[PDB]
Amino acid sequence: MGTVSKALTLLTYFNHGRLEIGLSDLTRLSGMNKATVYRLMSELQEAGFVEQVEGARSYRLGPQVLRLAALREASVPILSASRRVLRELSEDTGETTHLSLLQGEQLASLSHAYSSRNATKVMMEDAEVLTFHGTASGLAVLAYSEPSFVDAVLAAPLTARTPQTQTDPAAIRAEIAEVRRTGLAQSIGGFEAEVHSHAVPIFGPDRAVLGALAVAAPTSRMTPDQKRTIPPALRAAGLSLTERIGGACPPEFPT
Amino acid sequence: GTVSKALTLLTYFNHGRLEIGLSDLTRLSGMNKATVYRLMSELQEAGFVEQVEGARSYRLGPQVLRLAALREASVPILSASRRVLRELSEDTGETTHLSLLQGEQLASLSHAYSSRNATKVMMEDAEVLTFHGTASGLAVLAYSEPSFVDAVLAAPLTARTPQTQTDPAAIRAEIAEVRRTGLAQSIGGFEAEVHSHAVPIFGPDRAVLGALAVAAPTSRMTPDQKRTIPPALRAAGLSLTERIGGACPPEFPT
Repeated sequence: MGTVSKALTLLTYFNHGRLEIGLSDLTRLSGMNKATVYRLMSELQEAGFVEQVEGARSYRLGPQVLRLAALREASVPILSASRRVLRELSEDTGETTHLSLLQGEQLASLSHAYSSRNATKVMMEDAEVLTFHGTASGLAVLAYSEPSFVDAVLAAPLTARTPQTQTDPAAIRAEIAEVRRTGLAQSIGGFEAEVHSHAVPIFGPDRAVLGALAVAAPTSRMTPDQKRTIPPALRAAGLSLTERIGGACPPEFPT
Repeated sequence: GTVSKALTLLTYFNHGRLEIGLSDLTRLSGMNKATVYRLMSELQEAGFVEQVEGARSYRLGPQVLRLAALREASVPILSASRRVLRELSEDTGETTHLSLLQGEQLASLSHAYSSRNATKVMMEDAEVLTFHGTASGLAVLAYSEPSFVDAVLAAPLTARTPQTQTDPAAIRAEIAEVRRTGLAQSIGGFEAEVHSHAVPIFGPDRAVLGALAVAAPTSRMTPDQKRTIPPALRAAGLSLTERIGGACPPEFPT
């Protein structure tokens, strides 16, 4: 509760829905005196963290965070941040976990972890391309993608990798709506037969969907206890990863 | 101030120093170990710094990423540069980069590579450019306040390469030529055998906020490239300035 902590708390009130805040609104949101808020915001301004907007005593974020964000990206890339998340989730669920990222117009699994617990596991290879309609990861990404991107993906004929793969675009749109609503996607043998997957979307600093964090398990191990333990563990790990990359969830995502 | 002191500690991080120990940070800042430790723990609690996985060293925290995204939602300069950089690199066949004023320093924060040649000028984002040794630096000084130019030129100028111009009178002469033509050129002042062209980028208040540049090897600076790079770069620079709601001052030729 020191002066450095107080100043940095003021920055937390800025979000994509509130990019400019006036001195009076900052005073009301923070609970601090106007003079305290003014003094602290002046100190943040001299450091280039905040700046006064031309019209009235309003503040917006400053340009000196840009250099620091570039160094943070260099220090911890998304796949480096995923290593601990994937390791911990694999240990908690006893199943294979993987992070897939949007690489242009496709979704590619780029990092994974195996659990120590079971000898029979869902095996992966990095740079494996996942379908948008046949994987939980793909459905999680599609559900938070632009309507035009979803339209493009569903206009193109949908390949049936397995006899269980969803080929009906109306059925995929129905599933998308359920994932949008609950913030979690499930898929049983749409990419690989006898694999039950759970996935949550990963959002970047700009609130756009980056990819998905998933738990791949054999159908034979999808017990009532696992069906109820995997979703809270995966949701928590997804939010933890989003935090390690400075991501922000869109309003349409339930928390 | 304690806020300003804490944020000065973050300035010691650069692409060559992404991890710093408490002792090295004490050495670099000039503050007592206990002061550095208290300030860094306050930054750590806020997510601005964090302890490096295995080591007992410090690195930058994820909070700066969240704040840069909000800054970019307010002033979409690096997001707008992506398309401009890509197109200019394709047109010139050379590496293009946008550098922005980060307080008192000029940092390269976005770049693009051309697919044309296998050999190119390679970069890293957050690289600090000299005001006297780069075309980008000269473009920014030429449209900076006389007091800022005076400060930069009063401090002795380091020679990064044997070609770096270290005479302040010669730099002032070059600044005047950039102010007159709206474009800066520098041959091997930052990196040997690199010929770069740069134009200033302006904000809504008509103050320079950085520079857009084309970095090429000297061996590829042909008469045709010497003719083609300046019109293409000037156009790309104007395009970027207007996208961020910027305006050129009267002293800038169009």
